Amino acid sequence: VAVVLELYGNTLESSPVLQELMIDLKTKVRHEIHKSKEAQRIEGMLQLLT
Amino acid sequence: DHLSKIFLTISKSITQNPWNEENLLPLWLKWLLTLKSGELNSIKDKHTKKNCKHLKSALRSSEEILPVLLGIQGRLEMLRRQAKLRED
Amino acid sequence: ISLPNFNHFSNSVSLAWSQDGSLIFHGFDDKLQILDFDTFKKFESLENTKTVSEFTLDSEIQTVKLINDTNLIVATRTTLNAINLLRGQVINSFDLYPF
Amino acid sequence: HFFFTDKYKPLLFVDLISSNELAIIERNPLTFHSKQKAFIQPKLVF
Amino acid sequence: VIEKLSALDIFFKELKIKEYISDPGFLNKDLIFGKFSGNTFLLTHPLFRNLLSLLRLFKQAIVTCPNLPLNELLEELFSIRNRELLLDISFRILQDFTRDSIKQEMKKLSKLDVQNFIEFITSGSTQLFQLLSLVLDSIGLFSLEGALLENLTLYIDKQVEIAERNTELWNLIDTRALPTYTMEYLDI
Amino acid sequence: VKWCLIIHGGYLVSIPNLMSTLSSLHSTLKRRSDLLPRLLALDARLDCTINKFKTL
Repeated sequence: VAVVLELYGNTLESSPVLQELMIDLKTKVRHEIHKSKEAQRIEGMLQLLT
Repeated sequence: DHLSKIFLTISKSITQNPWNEENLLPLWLKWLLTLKSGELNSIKDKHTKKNCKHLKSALRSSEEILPVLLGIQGRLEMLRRQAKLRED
Repeated sequence: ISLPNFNHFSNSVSLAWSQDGSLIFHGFDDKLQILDFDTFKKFESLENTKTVSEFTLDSEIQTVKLINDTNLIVATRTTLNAINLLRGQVINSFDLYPF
Repeated sequence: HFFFTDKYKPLLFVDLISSNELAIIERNPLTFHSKQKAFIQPKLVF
Repeated sequence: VIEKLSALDIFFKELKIKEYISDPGFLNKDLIFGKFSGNTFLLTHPLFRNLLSLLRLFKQAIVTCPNLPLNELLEELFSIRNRELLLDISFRILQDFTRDSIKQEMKKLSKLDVQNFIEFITSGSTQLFQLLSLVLDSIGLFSLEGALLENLTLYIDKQVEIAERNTELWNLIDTRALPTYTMEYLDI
Repeated sequence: VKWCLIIHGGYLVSIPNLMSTLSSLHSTLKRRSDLLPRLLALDARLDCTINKFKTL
C-alpha cells in the first residue's frame, strides 16, 4: 500500500472512491494501532509477572 | 524561501528540545511536510540534510523509547485494576 | 536457552565446548565466560579456588579453543594467550598488533 | 516583427470572435471519444 | 616492564617520571601484580579488585571498568547526583548484567529509594524506561503508593503521547489534457 | 487475558515455569508488538498523503 500510494498520490485525489477506501483503511489501521499498543501493555504486565 | 528558513528554525528548536510537551511546533512541521516535502528536499543538499539526520537520530531514539514506555503504561493500568480489586 | 539482554552489540562472539560437555567457554568482547551446561548458569565452584568464569581481556575476543580439557588458547584482536584449566595459570602469550 | 506559438498542435479554426477575443478550435481525437481497442505491445520497462 | 612497574615505552617513562590498543598489546603479554602495584595509566589499564574499583577515575570506571559489582553499581546509580550518570550507569548495568539479576538486586534494595526515584523521574532514555520496567517488576504488585502510581500514570501518559506523535513525525520526515475550455491569454 | 493476569497474578508469580506455561501467549503478543512499529510508519505515510490530497 505504501508503494502504491507513493506512485499514485494525486490520482488518489482525482478518483473519489479510492479516497473513502483509504478512509476506512485509516479507521481499521487505527483499530490495529490500538490492538498493537494493548499488546505492548500485555508485554508490560507479563514481564512484570515473570 | 521564508518557509525554508522557518523549517530550519523549527528543526533546530525541535532538536534542542526533543521532549517538549508542546504541540504547535510539531503540527506546523507536519503541515509543512505534508504540503511541500518535495521542494523541501530540493532546497538544499548539505546543511538541511545534516540537520535532518540529526533530528531523525533523535526521533529514532524516541521510537526506541516508546515500547518500554507502553509496557510500563500497561503495568500502571494493571496495578490500578489491582488496587480496584483490593478496595473491593 | 540462556537469554541475556545487553544494550550494546558486538558480533565479536565465540564459544568453545568442553569435550565432556560440562562447560562452555564464551569469548565476548573484552570478556571470557565459562557456563555450566546443566542449567546455563555461571560456573559456580563451592571450593572457591579463584577458578572464576569472568576473565577480562584487552581486545575483542576472536577465538577461544580448548586443545583438551587442560589447555585453552584464546586469540583476541590484538594478541593470543595460552592458559591452563585445572589451574587458572597462564603459560604463553604472543602478539597480533604488528601483524 | 512577428511570432508563432507551438502550444496548439491540434487546431481546427483560428479566428477573432471580437476585437480582442480570439477563438482557437482544437481536437482531442483519441483521448475522448474513439477509445479504440488497440493491440497490446508492452514496453519492457523494468 | 614488571621491573619498571615495581621500581616505579611512553607509559613506562611516564610512570618512572611520576615515581590504547598498542599500549594493551605491549603491556598485556604478572598483570595482576602490576595492577595491584598501581593501585592516566590507571585509566588505560581500566581501558585495557572489584571492591577497590567500586570504592574508588569515577567516570573512567563507570564507562570502562572490567569488574563492577551489582550492589555498588546500584548504590552509585541510586545516588541523586544526576550528572547524566542515570543514563550512563543504566547503560552500564544493562550492558553488564541480566534482567533477573537486576530484578533480584532491586528486590534486595530498599523501597524508600525506589519511591524517591519514582518521584524524581516523575518530577524531572530508553535505558531509564527499561530500568523503570525492571524496578516495577522487582517491587511486584503489592507494596506501592496509589498517589505515586497516579503521578507515574500521568507522567507515562504524556510520555506515551509524545513518543507516539514523535514517531509519526519521524516517519513523516522519513518520507488529462487541457479541459473542455480554458480561459487563456496570449503575448504579442 | 488482562483480567486473568489481574485477578490471578500471584499464582503466576508462584508457578516456576512462566515461559513453559505461556509460550503460546508470548508468541502471539511478541509478533503483535513486532507488527507495531512498521504499522505506525504506515500510519504516518497514510495520514501524510491523506492530508496532502485533502488540502489539494
